[PDB]
Amino acid sequence: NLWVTVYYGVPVWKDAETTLFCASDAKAYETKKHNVWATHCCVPTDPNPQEIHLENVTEEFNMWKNNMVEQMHTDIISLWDQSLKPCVKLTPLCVTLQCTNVTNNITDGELKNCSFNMTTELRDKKQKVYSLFYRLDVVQINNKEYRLINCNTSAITQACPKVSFEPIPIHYCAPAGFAILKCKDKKFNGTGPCTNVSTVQCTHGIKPVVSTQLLLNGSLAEEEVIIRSENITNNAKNILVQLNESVQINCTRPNNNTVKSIRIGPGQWFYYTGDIIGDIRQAHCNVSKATWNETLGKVVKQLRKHFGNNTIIRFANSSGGDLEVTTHSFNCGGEFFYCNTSGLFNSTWISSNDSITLPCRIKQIINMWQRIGQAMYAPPIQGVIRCVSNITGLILTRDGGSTNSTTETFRPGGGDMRDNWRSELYKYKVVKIEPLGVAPTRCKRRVV
Amino acid sequence: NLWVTVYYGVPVWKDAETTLFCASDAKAYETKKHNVWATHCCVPTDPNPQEIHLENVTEEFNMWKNNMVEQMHTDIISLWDQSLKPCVKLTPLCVTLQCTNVTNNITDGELKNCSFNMTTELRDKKQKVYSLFYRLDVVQINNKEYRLINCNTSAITQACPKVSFEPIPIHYCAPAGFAILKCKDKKFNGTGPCTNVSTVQCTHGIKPVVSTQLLLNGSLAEEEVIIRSENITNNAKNILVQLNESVQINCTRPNNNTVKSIRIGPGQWFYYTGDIIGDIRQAHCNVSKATWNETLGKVVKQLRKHFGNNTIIRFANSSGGDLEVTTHSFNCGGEFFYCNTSGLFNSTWISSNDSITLPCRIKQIINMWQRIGQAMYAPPIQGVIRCVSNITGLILTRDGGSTNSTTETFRPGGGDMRDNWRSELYKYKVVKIEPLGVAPTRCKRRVV
Amino acid sequence: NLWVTVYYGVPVWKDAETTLFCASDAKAYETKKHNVWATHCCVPTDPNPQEIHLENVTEEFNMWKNNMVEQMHTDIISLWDQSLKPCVKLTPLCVTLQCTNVTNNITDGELKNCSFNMTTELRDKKQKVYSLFYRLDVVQINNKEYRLINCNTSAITQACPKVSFEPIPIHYCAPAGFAILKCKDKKFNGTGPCTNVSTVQCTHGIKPVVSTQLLLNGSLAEEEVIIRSENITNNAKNILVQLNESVQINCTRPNNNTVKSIRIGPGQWFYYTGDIIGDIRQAHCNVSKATWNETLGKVVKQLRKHFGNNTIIRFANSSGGDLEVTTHSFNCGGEFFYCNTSGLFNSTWISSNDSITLPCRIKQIINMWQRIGQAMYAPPIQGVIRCVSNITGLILTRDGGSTNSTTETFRPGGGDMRDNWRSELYKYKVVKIEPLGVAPTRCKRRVV
Amino acid sequence: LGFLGAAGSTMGAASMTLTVQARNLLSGIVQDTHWGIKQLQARVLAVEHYLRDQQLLGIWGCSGKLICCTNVPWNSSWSNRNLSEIWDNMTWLQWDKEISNYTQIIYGLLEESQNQQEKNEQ
Amino acid sequence: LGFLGAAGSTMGAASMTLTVQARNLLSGIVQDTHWGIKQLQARVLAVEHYLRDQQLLGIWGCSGKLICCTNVPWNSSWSNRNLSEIWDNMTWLQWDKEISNYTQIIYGLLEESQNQQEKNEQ
Amino acid sequence: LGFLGAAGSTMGAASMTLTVQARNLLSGIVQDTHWGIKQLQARVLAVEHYLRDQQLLGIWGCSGKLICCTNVPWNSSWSNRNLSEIWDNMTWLQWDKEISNYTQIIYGLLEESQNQQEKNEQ
Ligand SMILES: *[C@@H]1O[C@H](CO)[C@@H](O[C@@H]2O[C@H](CO)[C@@H](O[C@@H]3O[C@H](CO[C@H]4O[C@H](CO)[C@@H](O)[C@H](O)[C@@H]4O)[C@@H](O)[C@H](O[C@H]4O[C@H](CO)[C@@H](O)[C@H](O)[C@@H]4O)[C@@H]3O)[C@H](O)[C@H]2NC(C)=O)[C@H](O)[C@H]1NC(C)=O
Ligand SMILES: *[C@@H]1O[C@H](CO)[C@@H](O[C@@H]2O[C@H](CO)[C@@H](O[C@@H]3O[C@H](CO[C@H]4O[C@H](CO)[C@@H](O)[C@H](O)[C@@H]4O)[C@@H](O)[C@H](O[C@H]4O[C@H](CO)[C@@H](O)[C@H](O)[C@@H]4O)[C@@H]3O)[C@H](O)[C@H]2NC(C)=O)[C@H](O)[C@H]1NC(C)=O
Ligand SMILES: *[C@@H]1O[C@H](CO)[C@@H](O[C@@H]2O[C@H](CO)[C@@H](O[C@@H]3O[C@H](CO[C@H]4O[C@H](CO)[C@@H](O)[C@H](O)[C@@H]4O)[C@@H](O)[C@H](O[C@H]4O[C@H](CO)[C@@H](O)[C@H](O)[C@@H]4O)[C@@H]3O)[C@H](O)[C@H]2NC(C)=O)[C@H](O)[C@H]1NC(C)=O
Ligand SMILES: *[C@@H]1O[C@H](CO)[C@@H](O[C@@H]2O[C@H](CO)[C@@H](O)[C@H](O)[C@H]2NC(C)=O)[C@H](O)[C@H]1NC(C)=O
Ligand SMILES: *[C@@H]1O[C@H](CO)[C@@H](O[C@@H]2O[C@H](CO)[C@@H](O)[C@H](O)[C@H]2NC(C)=O)[C@H](O)[C@H]1NC(C)=O
Ligand SMILES: *[C@@H]1O[C@H](CO)[C@@H](O[C@@H]2O[C@H](CO)[C@@H](O)[C@H](O)[C@H]2NC(C)=O)[C@H](O)[C@H]1NC(C)=O
Ligand SMILES: *[C@@H]1O[C@H](CO)[C@@H](O)[C@H](O)[C@H]1NC(C)=O
Ligand SMILES: *[C@@H]1O[C@H](CO)[C@@H](O)[C@H](O)[C@H]1NC(C)=O
Ligand SMILES: *[C@@H]1O[C@H](CO)[C@@H](O)[C@H](O)[C@H]1NC(C)=O
Ligand SMILES: *[C@@H]1O[C@H](CO)[C@@H](O)[C@H](O)[C@H]1NC(C)=O
Ligand SMILES: *[C@@H]1O[C@H](CO)[C@@H](O)[C@H](O)[C@H]1NC(C)=O
Repeated sequence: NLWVTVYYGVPVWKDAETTLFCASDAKAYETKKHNVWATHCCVPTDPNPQEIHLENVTEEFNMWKNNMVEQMHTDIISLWDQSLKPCVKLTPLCVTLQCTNVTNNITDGELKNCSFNMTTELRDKKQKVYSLFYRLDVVQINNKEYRLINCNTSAITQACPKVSFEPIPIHYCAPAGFAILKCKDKKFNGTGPCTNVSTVQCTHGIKPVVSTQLLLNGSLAEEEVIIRSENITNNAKNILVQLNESVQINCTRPNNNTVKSIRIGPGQWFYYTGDIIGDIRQAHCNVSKATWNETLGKVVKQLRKHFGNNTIIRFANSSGGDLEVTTHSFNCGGEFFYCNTSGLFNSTWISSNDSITLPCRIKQIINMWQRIGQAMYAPPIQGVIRCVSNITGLILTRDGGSTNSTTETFRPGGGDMRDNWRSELYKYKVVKIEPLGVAPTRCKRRVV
Repeated sequence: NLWVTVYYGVPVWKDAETTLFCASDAKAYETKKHNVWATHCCVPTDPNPQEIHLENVTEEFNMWKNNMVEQMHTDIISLWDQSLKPCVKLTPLCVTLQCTNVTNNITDGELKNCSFNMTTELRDKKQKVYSLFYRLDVVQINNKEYRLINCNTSAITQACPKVSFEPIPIHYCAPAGFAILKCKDKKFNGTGPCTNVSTVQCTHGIKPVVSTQLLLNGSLAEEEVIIRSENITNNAKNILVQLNESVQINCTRPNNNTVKSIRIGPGQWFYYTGDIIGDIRQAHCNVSKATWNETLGKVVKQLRKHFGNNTIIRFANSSGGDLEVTTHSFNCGGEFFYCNTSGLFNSTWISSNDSITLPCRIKQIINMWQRIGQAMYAPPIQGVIRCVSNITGLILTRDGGSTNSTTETFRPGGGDMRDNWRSELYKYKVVKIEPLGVAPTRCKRRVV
Repeated sequence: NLWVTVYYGVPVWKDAETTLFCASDAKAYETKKHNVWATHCCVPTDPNPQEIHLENVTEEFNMWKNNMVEQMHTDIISLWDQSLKPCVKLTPLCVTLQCTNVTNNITDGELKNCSFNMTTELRDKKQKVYSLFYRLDVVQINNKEYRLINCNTSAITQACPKVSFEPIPIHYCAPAGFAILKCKDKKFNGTGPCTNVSTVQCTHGIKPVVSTQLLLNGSLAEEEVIIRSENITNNAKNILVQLNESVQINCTRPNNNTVKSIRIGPGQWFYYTGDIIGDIRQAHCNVSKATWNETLGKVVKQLRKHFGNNTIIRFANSSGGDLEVTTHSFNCGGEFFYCNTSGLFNSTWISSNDSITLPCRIKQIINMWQRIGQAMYAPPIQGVIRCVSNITGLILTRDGGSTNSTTETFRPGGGDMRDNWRSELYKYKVVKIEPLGVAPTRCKRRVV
Repeated sequence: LGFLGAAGSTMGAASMTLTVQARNLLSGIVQDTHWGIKQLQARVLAVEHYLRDQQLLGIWGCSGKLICCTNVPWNSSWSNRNLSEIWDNMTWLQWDKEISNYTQIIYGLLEESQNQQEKNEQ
Repeated sequence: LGFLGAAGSTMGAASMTLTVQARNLLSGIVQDTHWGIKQLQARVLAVEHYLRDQQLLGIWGCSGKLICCTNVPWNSSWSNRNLSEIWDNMTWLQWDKEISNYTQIIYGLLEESQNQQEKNEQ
Repeated sequence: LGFLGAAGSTMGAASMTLTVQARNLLSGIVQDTHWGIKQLQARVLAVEHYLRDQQLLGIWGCSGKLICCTNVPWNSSWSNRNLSEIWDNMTWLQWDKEISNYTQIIYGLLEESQNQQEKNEQ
């Protein structure tokens, strides 16, 4: 007595993977800021991004299988490489160097004073160039003989000095036929059902900040510190900790540099460090002590909800590996800092700022995203650099190998950039709209 | 008593911007002429381009806001750069040169006899190359020391000698969903209504001639000389003058050259000027005097319609700037001429040919479209070059700063290539077809 | 009394040209084999490629006008060039060489022992490199002076040593809207009607084997040897002979090489021949004599069906030209062999294996597809190479110039790679589906 | 009269050639290096426009017709012009300008009316 | 209620907004360097999905309707749920899951029924 | 019989599978480096062909049917073959060849007849 009735425009959906649009929200002018995040992502945002609450809709989310993470990862790497494509190559720098130690009021053999025969715009002429290098970029060959560290492995290019990499918020938007579901559950831990779901065509803006060990300038958790992981008991997985408060970090590169430049080919401008005005000081970052102490105490209180309130939680520094992994790596003013975070993790919890200072190292030859291949040369920045960042979260790992002593050890591990995007994208899922479907009705087609 | 009736296929349109197709009209064989204007633009034309007159249709045009100008500009630059992409680079020429003056029957230190150590196909061997250069391409470094002028700024590449840049007429065609409206009003001045409008799918063919100050080989006005500008009273705007007659210009490069070539790498053929057979003569262009005199007298008669018939109009030469702006620049037989047009503008109008000769300079290193960047090296052409061009128009500017003395001054200014395309494209506008619409009718849908 | 009735979804088609999809059939892992035929062609095949027999359908085929041949040709060349695009350039090898003869137990001045000043990762350092070359890759300049043969013509690049070019079967599949018709007539000679036709969405897999004169590893004819040509009587056309049996050929490069490598730039690894362990032996290929003799006897029996059974058929070797044409060229283990096939064609037919050995030459600098342009450098392979191939067919040409003596001469000519793809693709044709059409019916539309 | 031949005709007469324009919307059927990407984008865009208009005719119940009547009454606020001037003196170009601020109103009314009709048909 | 505003509504009520979703399938109408190729691919794909669904409605005889009845009877093996629960308590999201293994069955039946009807109409 | 299974069948019998071919025209739904641009072009082209044919069915008044009758009479100049041979002995492949010079004539007649019908329906 019932027949099939076909309905079109039915509000249902299925999990799907697709390509999202990149929108800038007009925070920068492509032609005035020359910001790589403004160019390419030139699509404007919706000035009135009306969100639609879905009443009585329950949906499941999984941040660890969320395809948006891969999409962000691929697009960032591509943007970066495209941005450096037209810049001056520095392969003429793979020459031997004659180097000595800096003749200044220095306390820590961090800086090398090197000279070399560099090319000029004419093939018949060479020029003597004198510059300072940080020791991490320069290695020995055998008034001593040195070469740049990248020369036995890959080509090195100069970042264009006119191009900014400063992140701006980026909004991702669904292509027509797709929609983005946002989970508003304040306690959402990255997986399972969420009963507070709304639909948007675009995500909020996320700044593509690269920061390895500590999550900087991200969003904050509301109400409580939230600890999320793929598997609580798997010591091979990272733990992403989102704070509900922020910690300010003051990072400085105090040496006042004079930046010099030469032509090394036909319009091929090369920038170098010149020399240092004043005395020599070590780069470093400052965190208020009380703030840091409370921050971890809160993290411990929450970790205990997974391991037991009768447990002991200790923090320790990096276990070992390359600086890109063991130190806190971030971009501050165009400069690349590698800070010694061991000063932050020397504490155990059991049942007038006095800021902690982390010494930092500086590198000019940068291998992005743990790739073996071309290196980027970061030109020096004229003057002195200072910035203040917000720690909004941490990446922790456990050693494992536990004998159930309850004395578990956590370290500032991880280092895989996908996790620093996952930490924001966890709120969103993308689905495909499936408008066609059927249901029984007490209706039959007129018979013909 | 009236209801909405929906009609589809309604013959209406709106102003729009889109991308046009490039059609060749088969004037050249891609594989026999190796003409850059034949390749890429390989779409054939309509052998029967039926035009449709629109009876009783009034439409407005604006040549100064016509998007087709930008489309032509972008496509020409791209074609040019793609065409040179696979050609031999001449960066090995940025070497010092030893130069003297030409040892010939020369009256005007125009030519430099230079020698240098050039590369060969093997890295272990160098060769001595002797060639002549025009002084405009060669500058001093400090038997005197010289370098090529581009070497402190940008890479230089050789135009492939096998590739022709000779313009052929190009037709632009609308993509489906769009149409081109052509204005036939004989007095159309570039803006406002036109009552004689027809629709075509393609424009007529326009030759993409590059000519700066004088408009060459374009179309002629009918009936009267037409003077068009964005703003008559704005001295910051150019005045485009379209003649209703033509002036023939005979341009010659009389020196008989022997062209030589060497390998400077693995199949990397380089061409150079060799030497000159016979005596040395200055490049120049000839215009009949009476013709030129009448040509400007007609222009003055028409300029007075905007400034007053009681005014005084004087012509003067270029105000200053680079040769690419101050001289008349054009491509004649592959060679690049920079002619001194001051000989054409030394006259004031108030209430047996005796041809005027304009001396010309020759350059081999060419910076197209006022860009700072890569330069094109124009290889020399074996023998002697002569061509005859049609002046079909002029670009004039006013000095302004007038005190209403009525003695207004006009100069052969401008130099922005977009204007030399605007001068032909002014007849066409592109619109989008909007086939769907409604109107009241005394008809109601059968009620169900 | 009849009216037009319109039918949609009508099973008819027309000859058409389109683009086909490349499917791998998962015979290799892109990431484990690094096979160029697995990457790019990553589309999976249909695990159940149901074929549809067309009952009572007669269709005409023409292998000589079959667009699939051109499609395969273009795609193979492109794949090859894309595959070599990221590899190390060897232009620093265009240096002079000092060479002597190999100091070993060699009987045939095939190998040259050369030394040269090669680049290093630093611009200030050079290194002495010693390597052996086959004489075909090295030419004289004037302890004797030599250069690589390609240096006066084009750039040379190194094939990436990690990349395999070993062919795997490739299936071509129609895009939606198109279908492929397969002819099953056992006697199909390449042209005219076929009454046994089925429709498939994909062709069977064809291995893209490059083999010039002899067709290797292809399919076999059933029942009889089939001789196909565009024109039997045109001596300017090739004759493709498909065997209904196979001949095994054992090809070896017996010299045991030690392969060495150096950096010649920043990660720019270069491979060279090092030296030879043991004595020196000539590369060669073995074919059983009886098998070869029967193979040609069968070919003759069939050739006589076109020329007369009272004729005399003789086989002769190549008429002349470059090794790429006159010898049998193939890829065996990554190595490039040029074998002297004259040993196979020294016989006339009229009304304990004792294998025939063909001496072979080896080349490292390879010009693919008779193009003038970049050469590929085939790195040497560590150890000793042996492979066994299946001759599945031959390319023969006639001398022509006949005086009707009946003593016709056939040679292993041709050499155009398109023919070695045509030899497999002849079974397939692609057509466009034309679903819309009309027919008379005794039906009129309800009148309104 | 050919494509847009009726552009200057009055609305009544112009309706006689509606098939002329309809057939020129998919004419693109006859018509890497960026030259290729630009042409491909143009083709995709033409398809999208065709479908957007066809979808609206679908939504309004006129998918199969060049001319269709609906159940939505005409508002004098859109136009109070004499019906005879609209069909005999006015052209479609003029008309589109005359009621240009109402297209989105009329379309919304058409969407609602058709949806109500289908609700009732079930 | 806006796009997908009815997603949590029961099936009966949800049908009141079918035009809301239909109009958001071709919204791409408002929306070389590989950034360009990716966007172009997305646009083409959206068109292909639209057409595939529209073709099925065509094949089943419902090309011009948001809601249409057919001649294919409902199987209790698909669902034996009370008709009133289906329209008043159940939502479309739940429903799709409930009968998800039958979509291809129902579609095959619709194709056959419509083809038979047309055969008989001739 | 499967796709084109009816290709050798006579016209009458062949009509029994019209849905088989119709569903294989948009099968592309299941199916920078120039490899990508070539595939994308193929997809766009398939869409354009689909729409061009669908538009004609629209124009002729047969948008929703696999089989439809019109008001245009059959010309003996196109074919004077016995109706029974046309449906029982002849195949569609043969038929297309038989009347191949008239497709554009028939289509023009269909366009005119449908436009006249709509004019009169208003
Ligand atoms: C977390 O977020 C904070 C901010 O919320 C980031 O810190 C900011 O970092 C940027 C870049 O390092 C700093 O901007 C720089 O400021 C320099 C000084 O500007 C002064 O004058 C302007 C005048 O209006 C004031 O607005 C400004 O506050 C200062 O008073 C500029 O000289 C720098 O310009 C450089 O880039 C431009 C780009 O085109 C070039 O043209 C210039 O020549 C030059 O190269 C730049 O503007 C900003 O001040 C910082 N904010 C604060 C509060 O310090 C953190 O870095 C971020 N954390 C992470 C990890 O990213
Ligand atoms: C305004 O328009 C005029 C023409 O209306 C242009 O002047 C023409 O310019 C072209 C190019 O500079 C000239 O063509 C050249 O002619 C040379 C001599 O050809 C003679 O023999 C042929 C045989 O059939 C005759 O047809 C011809 O009239 C002459 O008698 C050729 O040698 C040149 O060939 C070069 O290019 C080809 C391209 O592939 C190469 O293969 C050759 O090796 C060689 O490089 C060329 O054909 C043409 O003659 C000029 N016309 C006149 C009347 O002089 C103006 O230049 C144009 N104005 C502007 C500003 O562009
Ligand atoms: C006609 O078809 C025949 C086969 O039907 C082809 O001959 C084959 O050619 C391939 C390539 O030249 C040969 O494969 C090579 O074998 C070497 C030895 O492998 C031994 O051990 C494996 C272990 O499982 C056995 O399976 C195998 O049979 C042998 O016992 C390998 O070392 C070679 O590897 C190379 O390539 C890989 C690719 O990533 C690299 O990683 C390696 O480092 C190395 O470079 C390779 O596998 C194959 O054995 C041949 N078959 C026979 C029977 O000899 C003909 O060449 C073909 N004709 C033409 C003209 O193409
Ligand atoms: C790095 O080395 C350079 C080279 O010796 C030092 O520059 C020299 O400083 C002396 C000091 O009077 C001058 O007389 C020389 O002329 C300078 N050389 C040049 C090339 O200018 C430089 O000071 C050293 N820098 C540091 C920080 O040690
Ligand atoms: C440009 O300079 C070259 C180099 O000196 C001149 O060529 C020489 O001319 C003399 C004249 O007898 C010869 O003996 C030399 O052998 C020539 N040199 C070479 C390298 O061939 C050349 O004539 C000068 N050209 C001009 C125009 O001044
Ligand atoms: C190719 O030439 C090289 C260079 O002379 C030969 O290598 C030398 O062999 C002698 C033999 O005792 C050694 O003493 C030298 O030290 C070797 N030179 C180097 C650079 O190692 C090489 O043997 C020759 N190879 C052949 C096959 O003739
Ligand atoms: C700098 O001083 C340190 C002190 O131990 C020494 O090891 C190093 O070699 C010196 N480097 C140079 C370049 O003088
Ligand atoms: C340049 O090369 C010379 C070798 O001739 C060397 O002595 C000199 O130190 C080099 N210059 C520099 C600055 O290294
Ligand atoms: C050529 O002669 C002029 C004459 O003034 C002189 O200034 C110039 O330096 C000379 N140039 C060379 C290269 O001899
Ligand atoms: C090798 O020996 C042959 C023998 O004729 C001789 O011609 C050739 O020049 C020799 N080559 C070298 C490089 O010694
Ligand atoms: C390197 O160049 C020198 C010239 O200074 C030459 O004597 C030597 O033989 C070259 N080395 C080799 C291996 O050819």
